[PDB]
Amino acid sequence: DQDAYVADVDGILDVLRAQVLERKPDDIFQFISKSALSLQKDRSCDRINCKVKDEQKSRALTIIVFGASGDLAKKKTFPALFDLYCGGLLPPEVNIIGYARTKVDDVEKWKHETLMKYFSNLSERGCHAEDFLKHISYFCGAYDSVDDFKRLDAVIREKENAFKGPEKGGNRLFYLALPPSVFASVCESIHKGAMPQEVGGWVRVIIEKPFGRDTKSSAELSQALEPFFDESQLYRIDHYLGKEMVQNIITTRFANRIFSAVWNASNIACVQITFKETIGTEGRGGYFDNIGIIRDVMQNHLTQILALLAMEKPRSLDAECIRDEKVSVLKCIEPITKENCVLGQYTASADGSIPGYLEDVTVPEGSTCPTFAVMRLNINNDRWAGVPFILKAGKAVEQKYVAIRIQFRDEVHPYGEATQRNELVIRAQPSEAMYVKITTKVPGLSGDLRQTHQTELDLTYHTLPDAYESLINDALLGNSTNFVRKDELDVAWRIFTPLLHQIDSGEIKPIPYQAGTRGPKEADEFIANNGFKHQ
Amino acid sequence: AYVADVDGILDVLRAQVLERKPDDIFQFISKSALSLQKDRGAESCDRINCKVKDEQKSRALTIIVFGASGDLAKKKTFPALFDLYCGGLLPPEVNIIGYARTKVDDVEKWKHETLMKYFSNLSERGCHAEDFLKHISYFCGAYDSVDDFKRLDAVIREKENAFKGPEKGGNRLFYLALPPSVFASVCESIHKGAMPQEVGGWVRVIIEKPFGRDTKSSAELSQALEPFFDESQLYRIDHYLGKEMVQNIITTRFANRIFSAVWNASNIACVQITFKETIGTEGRGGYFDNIGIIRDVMQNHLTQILALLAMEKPRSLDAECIRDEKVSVLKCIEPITKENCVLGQYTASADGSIPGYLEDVTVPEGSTCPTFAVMRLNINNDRWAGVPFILKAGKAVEQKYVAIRIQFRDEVHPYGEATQRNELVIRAQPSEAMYVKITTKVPGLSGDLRQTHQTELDLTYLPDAYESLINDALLGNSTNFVRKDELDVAWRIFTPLLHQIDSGEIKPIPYQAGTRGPKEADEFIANNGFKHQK
Ligand SMILES: NC(=O)C1=CN([C@@H]2O[C@H](COP(=O)(O)OP(=O)(O)OC[C@H]3O[C@@H](n4cnc5c(N)ncnc54)[C@H](OP(=O)(O)O)[C@@H]3O)[C@@H](O)[C@H]2O)C=CC1
Ligand SMILES: O=P(O)(O)OC[C@H]1O[C@@H](O)[C@H](O)[C@@H](O)[C@@H]1O
Repeated sequence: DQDAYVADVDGILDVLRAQVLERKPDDIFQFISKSALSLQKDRSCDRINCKVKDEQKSRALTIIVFGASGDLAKKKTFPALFDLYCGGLLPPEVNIIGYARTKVDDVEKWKHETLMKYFSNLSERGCHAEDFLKHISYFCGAYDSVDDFKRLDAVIREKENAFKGPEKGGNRLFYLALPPSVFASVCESIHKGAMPQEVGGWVRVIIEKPFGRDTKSSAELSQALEPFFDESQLYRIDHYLGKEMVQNIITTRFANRIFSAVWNASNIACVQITFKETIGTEGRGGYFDNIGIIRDVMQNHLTQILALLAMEKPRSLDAECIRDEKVSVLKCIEPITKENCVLGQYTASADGSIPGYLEDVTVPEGSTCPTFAVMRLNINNDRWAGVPFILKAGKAVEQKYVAIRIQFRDEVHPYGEATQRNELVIRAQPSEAMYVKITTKVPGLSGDLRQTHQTELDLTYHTLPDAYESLINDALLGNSTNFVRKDELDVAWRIFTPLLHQIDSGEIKPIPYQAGTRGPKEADEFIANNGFKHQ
Repeated sequence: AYVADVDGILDVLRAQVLERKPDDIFQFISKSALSLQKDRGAESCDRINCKVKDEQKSRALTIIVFGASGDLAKKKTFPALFDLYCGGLLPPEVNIIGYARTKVDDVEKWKHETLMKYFSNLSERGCHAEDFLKHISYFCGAYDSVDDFKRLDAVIREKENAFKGPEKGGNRLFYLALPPSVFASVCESIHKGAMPQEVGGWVRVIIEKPFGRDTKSSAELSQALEPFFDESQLYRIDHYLGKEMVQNIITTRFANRIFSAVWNASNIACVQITFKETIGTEGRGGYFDNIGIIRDVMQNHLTQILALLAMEKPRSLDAECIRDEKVSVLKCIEPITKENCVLGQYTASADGSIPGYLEDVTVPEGSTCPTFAVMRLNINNDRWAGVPFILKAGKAVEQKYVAIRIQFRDEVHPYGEATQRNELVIRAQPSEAMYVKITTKVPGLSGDLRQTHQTELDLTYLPDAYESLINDALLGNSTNFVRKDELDVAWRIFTPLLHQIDSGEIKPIPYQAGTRGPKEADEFIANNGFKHQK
């Protein structure tokens, strides 16, 4: 026959084909030619050794991703899982199963084209993807069928008992890449049929960002999940808590005495946390019309950043005392009122390239949901009294940008106008950076030592995986330091719910602004009145 | 032979990598390379940059450099004046004349080979070198002859009378590039014969160190010059006060609340001011033997840096406000004791390349003179109580650099052994640099959270400092000149220790050249609040 050689030839054609779809229009005639030509010298080769702890290899692990046909598992969950295999963090005998109600004609065509198509670029690393796909299986069934979960458990129990390790049984990790409405039925089916083998093994369930839309809707949803799983088993991922630069916030603050001495109201004059984004709704205005920018990236993302910035020192580095301070600081904030808020809704841009938010057909006529929102929070405690906290977010803005911008009070004496406010910036995207801006005397001889200029002490990028998989590694370790807790969720909703009821009741209206600008100019007038000085 | 030039440029890149920023070396070599191109742009000697104030040109100006044939005026003073002319800072009609006892033949030949030979190595680029020499002149005479000053006054009066401006009279700046013992006679000759013309002008007198060798001998010297000139007219230069990084110490502290909030004993755990030099005495041992390193670079240079670091905030940037705070902070310092000192004296290197300090022919055998000295100072005020202040200076050591190294108190509880002390480093030589060291999470592993690594926040942004001090004296900005009350109080801090080392109560510890110093000195640094480690 022609043994073994077939696997190498098939391992080429699937690699280009995923790039052909991502390359998209136009004609693919040249795309096949030079990409394989680039691989000739790209062709590692040593199998990556397991960096995983010896304790994790003691007994079997199973990873079940519900909604494998869903948009999140395709573009994010599974591609993140492949990234962990390249790092060796997965045990060698790991078993992955994709669960979805959709019928699948043939799994082998499906994994080669529906899942690997979103994989991270594989010109230097594509050969390892073929070995990775052997671990993946697929399981068709309903999310509410206790019978199918009794059928799925029989499949997991075989590989759990086939494991080659001193310990027996199996740990299980479920990833609910599902709409929130489906979450309750799945955990019921897991509790009635998918619980770990009695001989041993733990269970943990990851759930996705949407937790209702107000303080009451989120509270009952967690109440629905209480009977089936406790807080230690639930892992409410936030997209940003796994980010490198924001995990540094707990270290940049407390590990350094210089920052801790000035992290108080006596020195800090203003704090702002912006989430700027140049994209519009991208034709999915109805998917965003029911949300709004406040609950999309402000109640969840910027609030988690504000919690890490304003939290009191944890008693230890244990995950819960860190999260305990994250909740205690959020309880000092009185709920936002409409006087402290400014909304915006992007219109057709002067370029003519971006249709206005109302120009999209999916958006209901007369919509007042905000595409832009700047607001001030007020922390009532001895550390942060009187200090503005300006949260800002918006789509279709002048530039893609998310960063912190603390601004310390300047001491006008002696220098007066020769000096200005110090500020510490912590940027996460487009690129990670941190720097402190200060005034220093100019090198030229000048005179009176008054010829000064602003100067920054840039961190010099002292030294990969996206936060979606970095949190996946934390759930595999059981750390849970970077996952939202339910008490942390209820207080974050309480800050915004009274304001969210007012915008839903029409008491305030968005301010129009055409796309590609900074936003409504009233928002800049609002930021100027809340402690933001600038050069 | 055509290929030889290329090899040298790459070697200077090697030194910067080990010196600082020893992380992600790939990108570091790139940015350091482009900066070297601007180190000399080979700018054409076309226009002259006349940035000097027009009001400085309003009246005739004259500069008198006594000892013009002397070693200091030959290699530094006159070359510095040429750089100020290349910078355009001198008035177009400026007159400078040299004073020395020796008679000279063919004076135009003398400056062309004895003085221009030591001009800055920009002379290949300095097209107007001989044009600058036309302002120079020579004068032979005694330093104590009031008659020679009365004829020197007639020469200056002629050049002052040739000035072409509405203002009358002439301004006069005397540079005493002379041993200090001559200073009492020169100022007496200036007073009785060389004072500025009555119609207008001003007089200013630059004097060089040593400013005595003890508190009383310094007070005798200042009182000897007291009748002839006031403090506003006297300018006691210190070589370091003109350097950019130390002038920035006042700006780094009080212009920024961040440093201002932590510049106190609540946050500062230790302070170190180090002066290291690979160079040995190198055959000139006799002149250093009666001085010693304590009064060579510590009582003057390092003490001036310590005053700028610990001084209370001036009420204003006026020059007198800064010196006033410099004296009050020094008054809180109790004089150094013999227990707070460890002396050293370098010997022949293990390779034998640099001869030992006693191998030099000039040094008397058995000398107790120190080539090395580490000391602790104790400031006693609400801001600096209990914080060690470690001064250090030494010749023929492992490395040539001078830097400040603050160490902030470690925050133990949040991370335990995962973190360490913060540091703020301010180096001036070999190259200017400032950076603050901090602990940050190391990117990579999602868990642990105790995994951290030290990192620096480097600052990111030619008239040499000797020229800047002369320009400060011409402009009347006395901010960078030690005052009389500032000087004698600095002597009182050191003299009781200086009387002990002269009396032999402590003697230098031998140490081989090219090492950090005596091993006893390092444990003394560890025993007085220093604790930086990997
Ligand atoms: N995806 C993205 O780009 C982003 C995601 N998010 C948020 O993360 C969350 C991820 O949700 P996501 O998976 O992307 O949304 P999807 O709507 O794409 O997923 C729906 C999945 O659940 C199944 N499902 C639900 N109800 C039914 C039903 N009656 N009948 C059959 N199938 C049903 C679907 O079919 P089947 O069961 O057959 O598989 C499908 O697989 C979202 O809430 C989103 O707000 C945030 C930022 C970006
Ligand atoms: O919120 P966004 O637009 O998805 O950006 C998230 C990503 O932004 C990138 O800059 C980071 O490298 C990733 O760690 C991060 O996941």
